[PDB]
Amino acid sequence: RKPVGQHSMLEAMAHRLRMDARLDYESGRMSKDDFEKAMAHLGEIGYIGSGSGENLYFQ
Amino acid sequence: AMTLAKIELLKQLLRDNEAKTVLKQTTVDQYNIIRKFNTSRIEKNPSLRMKWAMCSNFPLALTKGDMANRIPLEYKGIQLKTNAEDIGTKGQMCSIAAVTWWNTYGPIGDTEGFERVYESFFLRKMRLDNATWGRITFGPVERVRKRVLLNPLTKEMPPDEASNVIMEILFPKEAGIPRESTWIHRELIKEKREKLKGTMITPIVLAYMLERELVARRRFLPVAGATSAEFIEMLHCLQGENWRQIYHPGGNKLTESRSQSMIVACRKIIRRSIVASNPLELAVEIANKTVIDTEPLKSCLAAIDGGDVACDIIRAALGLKIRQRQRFGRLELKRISGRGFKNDEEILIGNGTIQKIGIWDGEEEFHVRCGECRGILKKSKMKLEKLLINSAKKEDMRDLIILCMVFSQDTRMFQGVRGEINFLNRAGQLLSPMYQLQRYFLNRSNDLFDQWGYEESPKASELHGINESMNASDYTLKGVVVTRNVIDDFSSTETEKVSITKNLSLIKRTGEVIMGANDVSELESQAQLMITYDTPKMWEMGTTKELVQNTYQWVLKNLVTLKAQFLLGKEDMFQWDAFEAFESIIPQKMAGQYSGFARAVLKQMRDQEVMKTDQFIKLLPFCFSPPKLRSNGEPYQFLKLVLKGGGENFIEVRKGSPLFSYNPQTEVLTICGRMMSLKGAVLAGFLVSGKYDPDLGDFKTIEELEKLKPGEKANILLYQGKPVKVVKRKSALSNDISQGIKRQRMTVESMGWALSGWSHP
Amino acid sequence: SMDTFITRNFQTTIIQKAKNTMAEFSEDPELQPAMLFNICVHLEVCYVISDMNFLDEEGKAYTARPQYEVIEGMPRTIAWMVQRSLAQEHGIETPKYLADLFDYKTKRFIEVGITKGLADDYFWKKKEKLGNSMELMIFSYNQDYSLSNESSLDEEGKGRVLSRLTELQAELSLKNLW
Repeated sequence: RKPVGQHSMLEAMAHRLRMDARLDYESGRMSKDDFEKAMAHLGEIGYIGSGSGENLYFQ
Repeated sequence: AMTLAKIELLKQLLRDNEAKTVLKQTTVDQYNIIRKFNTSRIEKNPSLRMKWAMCSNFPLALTKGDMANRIPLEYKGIQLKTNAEDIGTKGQMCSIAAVTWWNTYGPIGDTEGFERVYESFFLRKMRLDNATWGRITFGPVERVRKRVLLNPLTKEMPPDEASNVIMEILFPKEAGIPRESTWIHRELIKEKREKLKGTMITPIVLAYMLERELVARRRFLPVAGATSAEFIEMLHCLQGENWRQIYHPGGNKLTESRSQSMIVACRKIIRRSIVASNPLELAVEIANKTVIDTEPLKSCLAAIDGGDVACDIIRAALGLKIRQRQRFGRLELKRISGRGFKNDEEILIGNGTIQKIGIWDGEEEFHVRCGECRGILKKSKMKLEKLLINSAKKEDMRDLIILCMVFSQDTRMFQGVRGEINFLNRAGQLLSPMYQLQRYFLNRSNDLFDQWGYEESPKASELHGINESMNASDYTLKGVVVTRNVIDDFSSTETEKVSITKNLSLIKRTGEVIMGANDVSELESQAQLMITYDTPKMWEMGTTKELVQNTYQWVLKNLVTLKAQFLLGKEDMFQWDAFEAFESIIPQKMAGQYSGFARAVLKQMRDQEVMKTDQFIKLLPFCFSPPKLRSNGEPYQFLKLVLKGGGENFIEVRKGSPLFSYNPQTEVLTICGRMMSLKGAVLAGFLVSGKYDPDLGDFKTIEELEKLKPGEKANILLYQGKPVKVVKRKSALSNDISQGIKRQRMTVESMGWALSGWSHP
Repeated sequence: SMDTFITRNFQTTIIQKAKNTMAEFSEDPELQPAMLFNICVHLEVCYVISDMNFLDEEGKAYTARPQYEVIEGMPRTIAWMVQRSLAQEHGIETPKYLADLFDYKTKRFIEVGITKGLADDYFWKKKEKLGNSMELMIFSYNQDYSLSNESSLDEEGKGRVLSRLTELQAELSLKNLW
């Protein structure tokens, strides 16, 4: 199915991978630790996906 | 679970700044562009390139992975694959031997379900093995270049519909919209689901293999005789230009199955609906609630692009395209040029009567067909300027010439009428002027050809003329010509939307009509798939015994209703729709007498006596017709009630008979050899949280839903195309909403209080 | 005539405020029933989300200081006074457009969305005009829904909305107006 959407590829993959984890926590595939991992990891991906230049690495 | 592993990989792509700007800038729309993106040059002559590369060392490209590494570097002095890593993928390549080695010494894979995945191919082998091969016959065959189905399907659908089926099979979360005429293949979906479960083959392939057995592959081919897919697949072997070959397949009966039944089903819906007033309103109410096997008729007529005429009439009544074509009785016409104005005029005809006809004005041309013969027409205002036909069956060559001369409205046709022409249809209604002329000239053909006259034949190599007797001649009929060259099939690819009249005639958007109710074929046959008419009126078109069945079956279902009206004692209970059909098997000479008898017996059971359940059912169907009593005023009396057919078809009043018998001790009611015993709020739990989810299992019924705990999910099939997730209750809306407003009105009053500068608490 | 269908299924207070909304846009109510209906639904759903969801005196959700605060269905002159007062009280930036609901627990502003088809697709057409200012809540008539993970709408309320939406979708398709 050729997918349709004016929004960004990343922007979608973020929103999708969120919900996959949401469902996988409720149904009982991922635990709280693996879920908050994802929500944290994705949190970053959001900040990465709304910048304008560098990836802003840290120390 | 995979979920988390995706996120990690996404983050690892966002480290690379080039891939970051791809996913940031490029759109979901543009995904379809960037996937096809490559560098390279598409090199001409791939067959040359293949032979060249296959001779080289390492022509193949290999995907990296754990399975790639189980292939060794060498094997007995042979280089299988190469190390030389490309910097981009960190990836590899291999040689022709690498594949051969894998098939020899490689690991075992889970090839379970493979048969069920590629089932559509395996059914072709099933057809070849079990098929018996008949005799061969050398003879010249005229091959009609027809539009035909190439490959047989599990269930025919359009691409638009089949996709949303395929989605709910393989990708149930991403499918999205719950469509009306899509899910109802829940039998097929739930069947495919469980079959394609254990396998771990790439989805993209599964989808393609579903599409091969749900989508029509229709191309043009030179065909003769049988026009069914399971034949067509073998056509290369079945026939050639100068020979033939008989063949009988695996023999499970497909394609024709629905095509044949759909024809009959529609035709029979017509014959019943024509008679009674407002045929449209009945044709709709019937066809809505008709069924073929399991599918409602709507989805069959829409999905399959075949049909005859009745199909297209029923299609138009419900509301779908039919096909851009024009029909006149047996004649078919496709417009190739010109456009005309049907304009009313008073017309004198040969016998000497004035008929009010519409006259087609203007230059026109038509591709025309009738039966086995096909040809081309050119006409003008009340004049057949030219006609052409092909050497075929003489019965149909004749009919084609006649029917063209009718619709051409040639003055020579009108002058050739002799005698009166008051023709009627089945319902007893006057046929319109031209539909009348049709049947006259088909019957009395010779009166026309004398009035027409003759002219010279055209001297062109592959042409010759014809005469009254439909034989070769140097004389020819004025305009008509015959040709040796074989002509194209019917051919009507494009489709169009159409409106319908009260009398089941189809109107094109312009104003003219194309498909009339009178244009159907009378020829009947039996349905291959098992039809079921849930409506009462169509019981008529069963048999004698099976009508006695469906009537008494309807009485047993609605006993509570009929038995309640009995106590009241009015004459509206006798006039139900079910009993109107039961009067079709009672001879007309006797019907009203039986009713006068039956009404008098059921009156007697109300006044002087108590209820007797078995006799009340036995006698109620006979009470439809008006009561014909004796001369003195009292009713006729009987012992047995005879029905159509005779012999065994009769109901005994006193006790037992073949069609009807009641045993009072055990209380068993036999109806035509079928035993039937006579012994004797939750929709508030309707909170819709989500959609069809396989985790919750099969569609649960009412009994199990009460036993579920408060605050728990479940699957329910609600009504008319709704497969949805549901949760159990755990107030009732109206009072909730008003309370939400009172909390808003609270907030508002304080903010106004604030605008002056005060507070509430 | 959909004007009757609205007067039967929606309550008196829903309709009055739905007209008051269209009065501030400077448009005619009776000559455009198509828009007024969605405004009643949109307005109804915005209440429904609040209605049952309470918060207890410490700070937890249960069924019976509510959890949400309703903005949609008030006058502009007050709505902005409300929104601006909420943002500066709880200490966040004031949204540039006017929101529908405000979360007391999350301390966030919410924009409710009603669609016919895909909830996912309508979600994105809000994103393009709101960036990530408000929490979106997309509900569809044909049983689809898109919500945030951090949002605090329980399975109970999601039902109330989606059931009511389909209940109206069935009553529209029954009397031919869908």
